[PDB]
Amino acid sequence: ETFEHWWSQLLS
Amino acid sequence: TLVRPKPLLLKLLKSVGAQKDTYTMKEVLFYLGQYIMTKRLYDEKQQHIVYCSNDLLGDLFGVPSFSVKEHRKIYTMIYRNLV
Repeated sequence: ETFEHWWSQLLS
Repeated sequence: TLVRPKPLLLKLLKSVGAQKDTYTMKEVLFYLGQYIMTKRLYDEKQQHIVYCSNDLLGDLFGVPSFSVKEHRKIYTMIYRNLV
């Protein structure tokens, strides 16, 4: 997965 | 849960367009992600790996790299960098 994909999880 | 970043973390957030001194944790995470992404600090192959050794981020985390998957570690960094 992309950086944005992993990071977006922290905003979930 | 409102937070107040210490000078170094605040410098990082402001560097990506944040214009405030008081943040919710989500805002802090949003702007930290923007900073990592814009400075391309993540590994291109395993994009959850973030290299921060020669960057202001390295001084904040006090580590050379970390994984985006380590949520607790990331939260702990923000918390220690709050006033």
